[PDB]
Amino acid sequence: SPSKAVIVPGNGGGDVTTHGWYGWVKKELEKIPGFQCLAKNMPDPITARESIWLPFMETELHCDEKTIIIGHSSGAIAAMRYAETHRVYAIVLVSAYTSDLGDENERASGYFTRPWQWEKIKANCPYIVQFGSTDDPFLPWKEQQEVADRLETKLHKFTDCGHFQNTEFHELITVVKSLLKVPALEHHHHHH
Repeated sequence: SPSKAVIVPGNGGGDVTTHGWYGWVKKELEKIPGFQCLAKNMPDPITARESIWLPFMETELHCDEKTIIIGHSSGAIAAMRYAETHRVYAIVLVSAYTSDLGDENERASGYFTRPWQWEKIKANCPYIVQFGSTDDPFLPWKEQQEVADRLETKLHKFTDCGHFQNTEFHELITVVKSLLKVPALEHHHHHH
């Protein structure tokens, strides 16, 4: 049973409470009786180092087996790596990808220095939902598709949402509410 949602933003100095759609979503989720939504500015906001973000997610955002982690861009990457070694109720990935995109700041994060442990993630997180747009100026659809295929995510594919940098996100609320009802699990494939 999920007790809270935690928002892990993409990299950048923007204050999480007033940048992008994080704040609006947090307020909408807080309208749900008995629910909570945590969103805090991340340590090392620019480079989003894995060695910094994951420990923060564990002790400061208290990401556990009763948490729905909503990760955006770098935050989606962080949630995926987090799920390789931690059990989580669900992860909602917004604008996920798989490589450093040949970008030095992405490489500096340390998230892409080795292959993705897809099966471990799939085993540690029963519900993986994904939002992605084919017109994302930052990411090649191929990589968003790779995440969808390897994690067998429930994909919400759009064509005009870019990198999801608007201020409201109703569809995300609908997803979180569906997760709170604990939907029936779909037939997936787990391997060694």
